[PDB]
Amino acid sequence: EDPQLLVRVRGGQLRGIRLKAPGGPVSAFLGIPFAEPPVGSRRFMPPEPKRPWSGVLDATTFQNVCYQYVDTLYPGFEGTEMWNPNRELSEDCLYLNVWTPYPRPASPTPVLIWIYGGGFYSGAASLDVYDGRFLAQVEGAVLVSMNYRVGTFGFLALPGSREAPGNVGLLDQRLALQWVQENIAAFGGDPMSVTLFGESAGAASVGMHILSLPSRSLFHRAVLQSGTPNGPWATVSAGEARRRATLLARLVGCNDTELIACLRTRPAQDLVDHEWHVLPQESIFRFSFVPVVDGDFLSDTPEALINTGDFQDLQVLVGVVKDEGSYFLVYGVPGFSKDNESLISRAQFLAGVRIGVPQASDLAAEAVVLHYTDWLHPEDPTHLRDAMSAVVGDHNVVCPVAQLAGRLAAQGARVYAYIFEHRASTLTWPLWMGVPHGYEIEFIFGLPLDPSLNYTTEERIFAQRLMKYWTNFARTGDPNDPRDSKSPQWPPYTTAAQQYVSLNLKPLEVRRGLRAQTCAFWNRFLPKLLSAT
Amino acid sequence: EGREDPQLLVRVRGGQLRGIRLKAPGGPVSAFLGIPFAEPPVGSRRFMPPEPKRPWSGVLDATTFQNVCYQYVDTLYPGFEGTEMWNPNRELSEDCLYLNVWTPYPRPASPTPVLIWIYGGGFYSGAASLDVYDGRFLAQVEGAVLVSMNYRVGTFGFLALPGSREAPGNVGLLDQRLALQWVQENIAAFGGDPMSVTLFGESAGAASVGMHILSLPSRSLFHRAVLQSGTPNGPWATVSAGEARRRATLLARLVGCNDTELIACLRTRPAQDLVDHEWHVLPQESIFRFSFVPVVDGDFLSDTPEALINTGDFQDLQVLVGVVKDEGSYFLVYGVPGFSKDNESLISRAQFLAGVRIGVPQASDLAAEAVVLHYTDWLHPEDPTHLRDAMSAVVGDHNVVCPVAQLAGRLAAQGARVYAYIFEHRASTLTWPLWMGVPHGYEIEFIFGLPLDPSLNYTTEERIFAQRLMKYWTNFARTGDPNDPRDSKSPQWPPYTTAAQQYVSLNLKPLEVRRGLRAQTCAFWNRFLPKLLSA
Ligand SMILES: *[C@@H]1O[C@H](CO)[C@@H](O)[C@H](O)[C@H]1NC(C)=O
Ligand SMILES: *[C@@H]1O[C@H](CO)[C@@H](O)[C@H](O)[C@H]1NC(C)=O
Ligand SMILES: *[C@@H]1O[C@H](CO)[C@@H](O)[C@H](O)[C@H]1NC(C)=O
Repeated sequence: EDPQLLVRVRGGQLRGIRLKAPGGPVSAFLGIPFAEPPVGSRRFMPPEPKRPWSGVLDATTFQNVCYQYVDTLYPGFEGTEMWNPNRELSEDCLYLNVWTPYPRPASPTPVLIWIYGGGFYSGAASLDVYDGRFLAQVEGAVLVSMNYRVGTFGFLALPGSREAPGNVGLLDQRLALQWVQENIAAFGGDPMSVTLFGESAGAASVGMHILSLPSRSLFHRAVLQSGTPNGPWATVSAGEARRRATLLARLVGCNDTELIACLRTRPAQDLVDHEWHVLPQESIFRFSFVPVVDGDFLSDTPEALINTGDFQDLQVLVGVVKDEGSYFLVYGVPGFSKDNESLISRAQFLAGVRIGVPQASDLAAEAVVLHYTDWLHPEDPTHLRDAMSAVVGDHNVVCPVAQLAGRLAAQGARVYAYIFEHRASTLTWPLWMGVPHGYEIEFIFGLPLDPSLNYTTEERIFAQRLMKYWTNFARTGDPNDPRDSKSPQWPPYTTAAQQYVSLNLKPLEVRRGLRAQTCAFWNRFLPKLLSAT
Repeated sequence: EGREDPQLLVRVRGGQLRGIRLKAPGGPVSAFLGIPFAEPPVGSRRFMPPEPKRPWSGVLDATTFQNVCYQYVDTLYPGFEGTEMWNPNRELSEDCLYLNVWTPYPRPASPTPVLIWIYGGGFYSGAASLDVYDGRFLAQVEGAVLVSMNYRVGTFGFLALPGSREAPGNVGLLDQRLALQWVQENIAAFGGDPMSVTLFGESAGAASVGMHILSLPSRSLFHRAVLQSGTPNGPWATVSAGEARRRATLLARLVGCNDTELIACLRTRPAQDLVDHEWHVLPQESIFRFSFVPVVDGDFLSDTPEALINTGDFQDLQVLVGVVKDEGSYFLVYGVPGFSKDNESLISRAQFLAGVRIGVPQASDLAAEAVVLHYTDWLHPEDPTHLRDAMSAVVGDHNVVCPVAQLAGRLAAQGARVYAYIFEHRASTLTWPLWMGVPHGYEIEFIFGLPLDPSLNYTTEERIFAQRLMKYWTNFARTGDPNDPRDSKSPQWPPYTTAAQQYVSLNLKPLEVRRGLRAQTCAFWNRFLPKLLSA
């Protein structure tokens, strides 16, 4: 028995496994339960703390993936499959993972907590691109990731009800955060230095923890990659949630109590079968069961909360990739496919816009088309295709991020912002998709450091830079290297100068204004136009 | 006659004329100035269509400019050349329907292409006798025959009670039309070719040229057209019948006045009383808006200019159109607070929003917001230099650049041959401040060739530049193409098309071809704004 691999937590004893990273061993404790399985009558309910166990719990392997829809658009294609569950599906899924240096840190070490994305309907902490061994080995970090309930299981809500209050998937995350506070010291983690980071719906989750008081004592700094709590997809009102839940119940053949009781009799796959059928419009970048503005977890809309919050003791790193919108086009916009160059017509552009901005009035959709049309080349299919991608990325990610960065900075937060512009040499999606949503993650987690993965040498060097910025940020709230002169420094994002940096193979370059003109259209004009209808 | 110069005696349909020999830098020219082309539109003829001048006896002296049509006189900056050069330079009178002819001396032996100038001035001012419209240089250097006419402006030319017999509207345009008919009948007496007539005008004169293109009875009176910084479409050049009726009747009230009775009472009023109140009838505080302009009467204009350029067939037409680099700037000192010729006019964000309401006076609150959001620099939203230049651009784009873009595109799509330009050289002799850039109206002195006059103090390069522009304009008049055939070396001026949207820059450097005339911004003005203000 390796003493490094044996740990006592409040619930009892755990046995981890020694893993191999390129530069040395790491200790991994995988599949640690942090909650009572949310099964049977506990479906849709807030999580409860895991009961203590006897003997030594085996934590040498990843646990089950929370029950979820599985992407089958391109069967066996690497680009889709790498996001799909890589362990058995189960509602019994509330487990977390810890990687630490081997031997375990002599002094309390900064902790990073990862929260996966996947539209709040999918994802798992066990995916290869979330492998924490590189950050632990190279940077001596303690890295944590948890599973949380997705889809109906995590976010179906009859607001006001006792038994389906909503946001229970965010409560799972929070319970894992509490677990880190109470237990991470046993692994050598420093509970007084905890940084949340996440991507897409994971980033929106992080933002929701920033905006919800009981979460605030559980972390100190946050990183939001390609996602925000504000914006068009990350939340629904109480009314729309109630509507969606009642429709789903109707669809599976199901007095909130009676309705929820009947939903609890249904096999998991029956719920998943109908989950996509409750969206009000044909759309992309829209998800059926997401966090709900409940007046509890979220005391108000994220927009209202970022406008009035006090964020003076907060540091945040936020950013986007160069082509946020591109991969969403192939899941519902006619004319777009991964298997050709997706050269679309003007008609397909206008139709694409109604799907990418499903909430738009005729006039709003016209404003969008006119803004994104290149009037020198109004019919050029290459411009129209790239414009369609920009519409989706700007509306769903870039402009919401620019808005959040500006509000946080105006309200006293220390903010750093980036645009990630390197396309992985190993990417299997076609060239026209550019640097797609999600494809910065492998570099931040340090996967290029594994020779067997076939990244280039420049990519290994680049990944090492990114691991440094992220862990520097975790340690200090500043991604700049504490020692090491030779610039250029990454300056804070401010409302005055709006500075951000490009992350690519070349040295940091500083830019000003994150799509400032176009985001002014989305953030300032669109709302008025929509209200005026 | 007996000892008079034999080259200066000419007969026209109405009688004999005696002209005068003028000195141009390169040699003499013939001028016949103050030729009546209509009965004086005075007394009971005020507000009425012009009647053709009745023959006179003896030799009419045509050696000096005639009266300027009664009009408001600009007094914002007293004694300042920048405003004075546009002011009347002959006596104001309702008896003002006269035209002017310059020709080579001695007169051309074979029929020469004719250029006809129609001045601007917002349809409320202007005169064919201003120094900047002097035809002697074009006549002398290019051998052109040049005509310019006075037409009624303000209430006298444009006050309308649509449907009445006594004040049908558009009579200033009918004054112009009558001058064009006069050219058809008489210009051959001067060596001019009635089968080659090119209209050109600036601002309201350009809008006028546009209206002759759109009005069938004018179409037989000219062959080609040049529109400088103005268009018949757009927000200022026409009013609906309803709005014209409303303005005429408010004006009648203001001066103490059944259409027949109202109009008869207006006819008893002193010309100057009409002028003193004309500005009081605009529906909002504004700039680049004028009280009495062409009206959509269903007669001269059978429909709005926008509809007529949308559905017209313009296959037999060649058109040259363009704009100066800073159309909007000088309009800002006549009514946007924060703006002045005498300082840098750095304004605040608040003054920008207020200026937008004045510059787009028809805008709803949301439309105004769209304009502000579009023109704001979101990296420097409060920067006074950017706000100042953005205010200028709002005014220039809304009133001139985008209406021109819309016109060029429609004309081309519908068969016309179109050439487009942007004029970018600021006269070295300009008295307006630098921040105004290359302001509205300041290409004119170059087209007419004033820099050839040594006493005007233009630079040598400006002299050469002026000669190039005279050439482009006269080549265009002669053949419908600004390019010189006997010179394939010089860069070519390609036609404007919907596909490529080419236009050229006019400056001291050789022609440079550019693409898209403020294409993104003009899509906002021409496609989106209309939909936004309906909603
Ligand atoms: C690319 O593939 C899609 C899906 O089959 C097809 O509809 C489209 O026509 C192809 N390319 C284009 C944009 O024509
Ligand atoms: C320029 O002059 C005008 C009128 O005198 C004035 O309103 C404006 O404030 C001045 N601008 C500045 C900044 O001096
Ligand atoms: C031209 O230059 C001369 C020499 O200084 C000057 O006396 C004259 O006033 C100038 N003319 C004009 C129109 O400015």
